Order: sequence, then C-alpha cells, then structure tokens
Amino acid sequence: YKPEQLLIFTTCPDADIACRIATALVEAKLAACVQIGQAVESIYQWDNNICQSHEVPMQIKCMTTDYPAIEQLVITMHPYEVPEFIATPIIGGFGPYLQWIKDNSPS
Amino acid sequence: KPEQLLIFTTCPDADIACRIATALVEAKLAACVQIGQAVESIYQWDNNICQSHEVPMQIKCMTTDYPAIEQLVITMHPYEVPEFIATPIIGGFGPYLQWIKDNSPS
Amino acid sequence: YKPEQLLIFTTCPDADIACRIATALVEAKLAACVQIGQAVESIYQWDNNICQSHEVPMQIKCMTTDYPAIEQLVITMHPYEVPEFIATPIIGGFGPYLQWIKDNSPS
Repeated sequence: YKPEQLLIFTTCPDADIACRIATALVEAKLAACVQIGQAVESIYQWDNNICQSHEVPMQIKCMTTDYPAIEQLVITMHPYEVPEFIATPIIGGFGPYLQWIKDNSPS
Repeated sequence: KPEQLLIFTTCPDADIACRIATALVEAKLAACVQIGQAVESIYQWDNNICQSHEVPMQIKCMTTDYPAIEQLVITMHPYEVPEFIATPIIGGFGPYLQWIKDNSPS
Repeated sequence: YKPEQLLIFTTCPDADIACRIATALVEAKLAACVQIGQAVESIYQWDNNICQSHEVPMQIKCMTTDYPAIEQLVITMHPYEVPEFIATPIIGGFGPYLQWIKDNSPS
C-alpha cells in the first residue's frame, strides 16, 4: 500500500529443493539474499483430514517490482502446485541494507 | 487493511504448540500453522533478564477470523499474556491466497 | 502504514553475538523481547560468487518510537558494516501483550 520492498515466506519439501531454488534466485540477482531455516512442521487440512508435512522454511528479501518474476521462478521450480508463498511489507530497516537489496536488483 | 494475516506466536514446548495448532486447524480458523524448532526468547520480567526456551508458531489466516484465533490460542496458552502478534499479508501466489480464503467458512 | 509497534528481523554471524546484542537490547529496555532462533543458512552474492554463511536469526519486538536507537545499537554492535536489518509492521495482536511492549519502554 505500497512498499518498495518485500519479505517473502515459503517452504520447500526439502532442504535440497530449498537450496536449488535459493541459489537460482540469487545467481539471477532476483533476490539479494535468501535464508533457509531448519525444518519446520506444517499442520494443515486436506480436505477432511488433518495433515503433517515436515518442511523447510525460506525467507526472501526483495524489491516488490521484482515480485512477479520471483513468484514465477520459485513456483515453477517447486514440486507442488500451490506452494506456500506469501509476502509481507518491508516498512523500514537499516538504509544501507535496504539499498543493497535495491542495488542488487535487476531493474 | 489486509484480507489476510501472518500471525507470530510462541509456546513453551512443542507438545502444547502442536495441540494448539491442531485445534486451530480442526476449527478451520487457520489454513496452515507452522511450528518451528526451538528458539531462545530474551525478555525482562522482574526488572531481571530472563531466558526461556519456546517453540515458535506461524499462523496463516483470514483477518476476518482473527478474534477467534486470538481467543483460541490465548485461552489454550498456559501464560497469562503470551506473545501474539499480527503482520499483514499483502501478496502471494494467487491459488495459495485463494486456498486460505476458501478454507474459512467465516 | 505507520504502526505503533514493529517486528524487526536481523541476523548475527553466530549465537554468542546474537546473545550479546539481545542482552544489550533488553537491558537498555529498547526491546521488550528478543528471539534468537537456531542456525539458518543465508545465501547471497559477494564479489559475484555465490556465498552461504550459517547465521543466527533474530526477531525484535518493539515500539516504532524506539526504532532509531535499536538500529543504532544493533548496527554498531554487529561485526559487519551492513548487517541484515529489516522492519515489518505489527498491525494487531493480543492487547495485553502489546501493552506490555508499550509499558517496557521507559517514557
């Protein structure tokens, strides 16, 4: 509403898959940095049943204006269709860090 | 003001977190709850510096369901005033956002 | 957005540093609470190689009003010139928790 930069969260099934997508996304300079956490548990339902995946969390720091491309790359590379993939607004931070994200970006 | 929220919260151990996540998703109040591995919280209680081990939770949900998610989690939580904070979702993969929406009846 | 309170994400090169900065933050009463997670893997470019460091993740919960001092403190204690340090807006939560945050920052 509308922020210059975005914090994206996702998960991969797997930490090798997370790594592949991560590095792709950094080589291409679509994201300045991707963080891959240690395994999380996701509880959801499908669709009358309560489900329990063991997953790998990813945080993507980026420019909003690069969002559609990142979405496309990540989701294309992800084994599921309909992966967790959500964005929250970056609303401030250390200026020179914020500017690095911006400078690194292929705009 | 967003259609959807990312909620951060903390439980004292994995067992209480998992049984709160299950409730919240059985109740169709959250589409998905993520439980992380343990996490060190540092905070001041007696004007003294404390260190609890906790498990972190992320809840993806519709803003409209927030009051119920709040109460559910807070009543079930052992602490009087636990950590519970809302963050805006302002984008994502459409079919994923849609699956969150579809999944609350309201 | 212009929120009362922020969620800040940041990162330290190891847990001892995270602890040291956490402690400072909490004993200065700049942040009511600070969360140090278990290691994460950060992927980013430097000198146009693809790097991955293991890092310790931090969440800071605070009043937007304290922000300038938190940034100042965290950035200067951090060993890198340009640490990861971003804020996202808190737009809601358990009233008495947000209060507690509000009350723990001396006025």
